Amino acid sequence: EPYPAWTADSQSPVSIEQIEDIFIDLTNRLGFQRDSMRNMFDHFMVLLDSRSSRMSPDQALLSLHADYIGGDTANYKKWYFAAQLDMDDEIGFRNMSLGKLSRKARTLNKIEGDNSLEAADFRWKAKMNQLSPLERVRHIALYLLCWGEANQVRFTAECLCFIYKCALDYLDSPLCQQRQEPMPEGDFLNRVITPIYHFIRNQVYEIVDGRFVKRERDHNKIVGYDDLNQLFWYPEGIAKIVLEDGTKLIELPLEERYLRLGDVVWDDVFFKTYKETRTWLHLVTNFNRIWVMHISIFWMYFAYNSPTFYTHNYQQLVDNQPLAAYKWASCALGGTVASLIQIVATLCEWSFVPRKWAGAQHLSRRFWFLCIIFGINLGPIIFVFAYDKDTVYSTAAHVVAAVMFFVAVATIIFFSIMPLGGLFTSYMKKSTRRYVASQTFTAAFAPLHGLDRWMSYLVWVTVFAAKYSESYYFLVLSLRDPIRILSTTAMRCTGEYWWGAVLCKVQPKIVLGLVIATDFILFFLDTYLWYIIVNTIFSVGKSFYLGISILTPWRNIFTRLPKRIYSKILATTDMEIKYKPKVLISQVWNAIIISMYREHLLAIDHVQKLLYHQVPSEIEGKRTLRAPTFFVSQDDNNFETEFFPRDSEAERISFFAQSLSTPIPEPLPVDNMPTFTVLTPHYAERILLSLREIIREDDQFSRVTLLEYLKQLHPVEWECFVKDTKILAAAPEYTLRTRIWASLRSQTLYRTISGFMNYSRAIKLLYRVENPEIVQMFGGNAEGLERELEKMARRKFKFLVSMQRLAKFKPHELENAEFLLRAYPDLQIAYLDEEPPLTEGEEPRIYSALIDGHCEILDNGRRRPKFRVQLSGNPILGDGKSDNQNHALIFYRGEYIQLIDANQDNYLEECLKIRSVLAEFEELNVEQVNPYAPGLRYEEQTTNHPVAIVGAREKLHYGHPDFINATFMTTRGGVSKAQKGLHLNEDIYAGMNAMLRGGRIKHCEYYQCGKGGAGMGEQMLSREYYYLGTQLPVDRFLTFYYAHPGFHLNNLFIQLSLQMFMLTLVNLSSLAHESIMCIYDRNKPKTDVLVPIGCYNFQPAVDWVRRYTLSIFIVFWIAFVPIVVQELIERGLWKATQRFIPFSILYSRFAGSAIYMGARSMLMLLFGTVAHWQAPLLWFWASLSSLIFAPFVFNPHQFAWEDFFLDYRDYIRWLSRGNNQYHAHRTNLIMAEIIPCAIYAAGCFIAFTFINAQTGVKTTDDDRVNSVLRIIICTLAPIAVNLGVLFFCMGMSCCSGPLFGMCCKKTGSVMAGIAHGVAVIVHIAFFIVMWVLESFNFVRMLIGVVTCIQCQRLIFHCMTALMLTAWTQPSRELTAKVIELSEFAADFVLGHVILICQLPLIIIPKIDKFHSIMLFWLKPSRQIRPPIYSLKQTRLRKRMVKKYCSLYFLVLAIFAGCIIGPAVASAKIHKHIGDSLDGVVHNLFQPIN
Repeated sequence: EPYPAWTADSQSPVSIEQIEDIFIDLTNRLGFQRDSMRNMFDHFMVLLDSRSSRMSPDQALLSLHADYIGGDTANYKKWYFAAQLDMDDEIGFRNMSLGKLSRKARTLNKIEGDNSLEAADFRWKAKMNQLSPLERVRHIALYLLCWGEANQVRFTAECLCFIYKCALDYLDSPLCQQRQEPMPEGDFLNRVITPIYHFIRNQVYEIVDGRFVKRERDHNKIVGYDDLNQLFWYPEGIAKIVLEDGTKLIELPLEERYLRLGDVVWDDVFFKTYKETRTWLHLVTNFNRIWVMHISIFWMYFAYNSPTFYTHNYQQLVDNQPLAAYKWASCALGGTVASLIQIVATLCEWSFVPRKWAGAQHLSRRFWFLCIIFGINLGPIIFVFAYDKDTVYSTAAHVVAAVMFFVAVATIIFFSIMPLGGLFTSYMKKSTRRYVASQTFTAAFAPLHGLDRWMSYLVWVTVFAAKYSESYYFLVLSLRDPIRILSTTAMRCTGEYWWGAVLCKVQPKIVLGLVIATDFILFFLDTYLWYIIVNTIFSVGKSFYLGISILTPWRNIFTRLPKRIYSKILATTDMEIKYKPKVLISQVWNAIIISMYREHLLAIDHVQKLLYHQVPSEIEGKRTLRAPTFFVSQDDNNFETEFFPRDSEAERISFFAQSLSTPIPEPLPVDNMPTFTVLTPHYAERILLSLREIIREDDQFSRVTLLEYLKQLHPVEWECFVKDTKILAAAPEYTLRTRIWASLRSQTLYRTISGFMNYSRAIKLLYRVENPEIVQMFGGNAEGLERELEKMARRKFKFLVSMQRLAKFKPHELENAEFLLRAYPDLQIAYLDEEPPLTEGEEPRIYSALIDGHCEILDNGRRRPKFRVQLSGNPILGDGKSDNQNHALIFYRGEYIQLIDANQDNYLEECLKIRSVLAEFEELNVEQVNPYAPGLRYEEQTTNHPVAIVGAREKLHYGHPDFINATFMTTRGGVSKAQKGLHLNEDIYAGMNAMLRGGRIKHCEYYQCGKGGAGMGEQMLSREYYYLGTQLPVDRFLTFYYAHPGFHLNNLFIQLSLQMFMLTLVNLSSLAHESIMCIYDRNKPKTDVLVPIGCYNFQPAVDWVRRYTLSIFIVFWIAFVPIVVQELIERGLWKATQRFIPFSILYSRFAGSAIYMGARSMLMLLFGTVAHWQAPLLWFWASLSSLIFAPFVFNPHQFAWEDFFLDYRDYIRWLSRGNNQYHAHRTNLIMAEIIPCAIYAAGCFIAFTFINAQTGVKTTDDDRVNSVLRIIICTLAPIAVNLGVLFFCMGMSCCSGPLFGMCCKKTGSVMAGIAHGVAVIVHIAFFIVMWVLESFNFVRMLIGVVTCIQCQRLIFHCMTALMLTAWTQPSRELTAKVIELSEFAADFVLGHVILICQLPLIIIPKIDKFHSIMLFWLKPSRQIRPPIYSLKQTRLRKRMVKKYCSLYFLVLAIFAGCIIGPAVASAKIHKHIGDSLDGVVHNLFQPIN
């Protein structure tokens, strides 16, 4: 009998014949497809069989009905309440105030409470209780039949619920029960499903010239897979269903809408329900709690510790004191800024969502309430700070100031704790929606019970307390001193004579905002650092207090393995005692050891040593089975050192033994364990290899060849294989054996199948060991004991493999698949199939078939499919894997599914704990109660939030799935989301959608699965992030944010910090160099004089530079140590130090992406170093150098003279080639690249202007500089001079006369070379011109060239932006050519500078190449892969490399002369230059005296 748990017992309420008749009757009445009815019947029977094993047959049907249709876990009940009784707001109110109602927990009367949902719940429970088993079977069968035929609307669960409700209503009508004509076969599929699929396909594709091609449109106008659900969520969207006549569907009676449903046009119904076109609006709206806290507290601190801002008439020695009202008003202004942040967030949210779909009447009220809060927070402070008190006042300023300060603190706390979506929902209560999103689906979070709630509270309170205290202390003091010093003093300079000397006066005030901004960024970094530290210490403390100490030697664990293994893996307490506890353990351990040795993973001396040593195995069984030297240890722990090593991945097994130490739930008898299935996709992967791959060498001369890899680098593996394979012997049998063995060591599907087919072996072993009756019942009949065990193995385990294509696979991969089916008969394969059309030219019909290793061979050599279900069309509209799993999901069995990849592997060691793993779903050892009892209420229910995902952990509140609840997840839509443009991850989206609807995610600890930035950052902005962010409570929101997006924001903040610091350093060093400074000490009272008269006291700014360097260094260290710790293994770092051309592509990629900023950073750092020396700049030097030169030390094959010269030749040729090659997102990138360049150039220009103000010297008027036009000349004239030569060449080529090129045989190459050469020459010439334009100073030249570079970059970006947004084409050509030649000059200079920097290194290793050997050693520490040289003719190569080396030295000499000549020219020239020049351009050269 196929299902013994239901038909053997006579206590079943119904028999198989009634169920079969019900299925047949439903198929006849509703016109279902005949081939799917049998599949669904088998599915339902397997469901009942699996569920009834641990329960009575009467309870299984009730539990299934509760889980599928009428229970409180079901989705149909949620949809019915939310979309037909209109009680979403009541559910929302119940969810938020569950503590108050639960605190009291430890038929004309129903009309009075009709509006309340408690009466509705009571009525529903009574109606469900009144049923009988036949109607329960009828409901479940109808739902399953409806589900198993819809193919792609299975992704939308609420459409399926609506269809099911309409079908049931029609079926119960007394009109279907009087008809005599059965409906034609396949009517449901076509008439109901096909138009929705047509809508979905036509939304994305388009038919042209007989095929289908994709459309060119933005995502903001397409509708797919979510707008359908959202329309079906609310009762106001169902009223939009329109018939073809213009009427509406809901006007018809309830028992007639199953035909006009097929007559519905879906074009005028669905619409877009969530528009996403931005990046910072989403960020601002989603996380408006972090910024409220941070900005508000920073403003409070900074406004309290800056008394000089509101001080009137400050004096350096008098130090007049203000009143306290001003400080209090400042803090209340901080409260006001928090309120303003909230208003901005709600405006962005209004921009977020569509116009008038269930979320329009809530945001205006919130806007008005926030406006009122802003007004009451702002008004009285405006009064106080507008100073009705300063003239005359009664003693009321202090009290009003204190009142407003406390009101501000209250506002900060309130707006920083409460969620945005649920602020003022307890005040409307009257007519319209009080929420923006559906509270039944989008916001249903499982409450946290027990000690975890308090642990999370404590962790977050500790983090925030420590952060606030430390940041206050440090930043407040270290900025309290510079703030006063820098805001007190002002300079005395001459300046420039087109607008005066205002910039020189206000420079020290300019140097303050940069410091403040840098401190802001440091605030953010500090909070992240404190989070990491506190979480780590809490985790280590919890691990310490758990009660398991790591100081015990593992030999005590090894000798305690017997009792624990017997208790946890083998013995179930409910069996009667028949054997001593010392035999079953021996059996299982010998089985696992011999299975380990079956793969030849160990030597011959250790296999017998590790065994239980049963030499007299066939006498009595007690005199033998004595413990070996491994299970029992000697008196000393580390006493065995002869054969106790078990190296070569035989120990690390020992992981299993270690994992046995953690607590493990009690097991269950094999007869009671539920059935499950294993699912895996396969598209174009590889199966067992052929002879060509296993007999052919690689392209290189024995370098990184897999064949030689497995032949040589198997020191014991290959020897063990050969010593046992050469005793077994065209040779077809030896041919196949080599194919099998070679496949098991490489990446193949056969390896995965062999690894995962251990479940049946483990189950058979457990079944034989556990039950001792059958073995003695047979008593010698091997056939019976193998047949019964095989039947038991087949009952409780299924394997499914999804092959997308098999009709067009391969002439030989088909034979491979046939061999696969022959090797393992139980394996099942699902594939797509096509049947030729029987009508005029139309789209081919598509099917779906399943075959196994038990169908006979057909006429054409194929196999007879068991089930063939017709699909509505081509299923693959996405990425494959998602749709590949979707089209084969209907062939699964059991209660649980395990999702695996195509390259995983499993060991028999980890397949003995499947029952323990499956027990983590908290449904195995649970007593059952009637779910429709009239007594209990919703609050007093323990089954409300089922666990959906259980993934073995090798988290972040959202883990990747390993095991999945089939019943929970398939009823809510798919096992993996399907969308090419929105849902790219099958692991995170599924977890967040499971959490949103009310499921629980767990993580195992004794199970290990077999496994080895911005691009997703901009795509992560979605609707799921919005729903999670605007609705979660504070602790859950914090723990979610600081894991997934907190990391990506922390990575971004550091770069902005570095750029701000570089600008600040440039301005500060200019200020300090230009002006004299003052003597300073440590304990000087503030009231005495400064010993040089007229000095400026500026040391605290330099001390600030020191402090910032220290802070950024420690932040980087704490953020970068874990990667090194993870990466460096080296046998545990020697037990943790005994317990305490290649140039071309890398240059392109890395040089661009990093050096294009590193070069400017290094230039600015060099100027700051050479203008005013400081100590921590030495540490700042060693970072950019490494970040630029890292690829050139990670790359071998760059350490030989001949190799270097060949690389140089390739460098020149590829330089030409790469210059040629490099020669809805446009405007946004244009803006985001234009603005920061303008700000950066403005800062550089201000610094450059100040350094020329010649402060500190006393002169008359008309004695200033005029650099404001020298900068413009030096940045603009090179553009014109580069345009001139290109214009000459282009004009000659456009003339294109009979003579074009007087001396050159070819014109294009020579003219391109001439233009490039003159461009680079004139650029270096104008750099020297800028040097000589001043009085031969170095630092002024440096700042001038930096400013010129920044200005040129800005104008290039602006010109490209203006050009991108019939002379239009030639103008674009000219502009592109100009940009190309500028970038060519820059890249030429950068590459040659890198080459000069590399020059001193090559002479060092010489022929000895000791450095090369060191590089080889370090590479071998990572990965060793070397080849052998080949000797051929070398005369031409030698000549070529000699000539190119001469060219390289010539270029070096030219560079050295160009950089050296100005030095001696300065050393010999006289002081006066351009004294005769006069007028508005007066002293263009810098006046030196």
